[PDB]
Amino acid sequence: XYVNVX
Amino acid sequence: MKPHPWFFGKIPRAKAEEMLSKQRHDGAFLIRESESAPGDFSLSVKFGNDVQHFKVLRDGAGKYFLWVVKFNSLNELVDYHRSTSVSRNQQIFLRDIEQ
Repeated sequence: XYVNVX
Repeated sequence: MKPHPWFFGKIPRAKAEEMLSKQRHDGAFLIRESESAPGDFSLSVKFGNDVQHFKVLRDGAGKYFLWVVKFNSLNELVDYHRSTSVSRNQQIFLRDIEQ
C-alpha cells in the first residue's frame, strides 16, 4: 503493498 | 439523494486493477473493502498505466486519513482528495469512474 503504509 | 458511485464493496485487489487499468483518465478510483484486512477500506487509483492501492487508515480518535490530515468520514476524505494529491511523490487527484 500500500503506497501509504507505513 | 444519490448513492456514491465510488463504493464497490468486497471486490478483489486484482479485480480492481483489471477494472482501473481500462480507465482513460489519471485519478480514476474506487473504494473497496479489503480482503487481506477485514474491516479495512482500500482506495485503488489509476495513474499512468499503473494502479496503486492506498489503505484508508483510522487514528486513535477514530478519524480517517491517508497521511496526516484527518477526516470524520470516508466521504470527506474522498472529496478532499479531488483537489489534493493522494500521493506524496506523484500528483494523483481522485476523479469518478466512467460507468
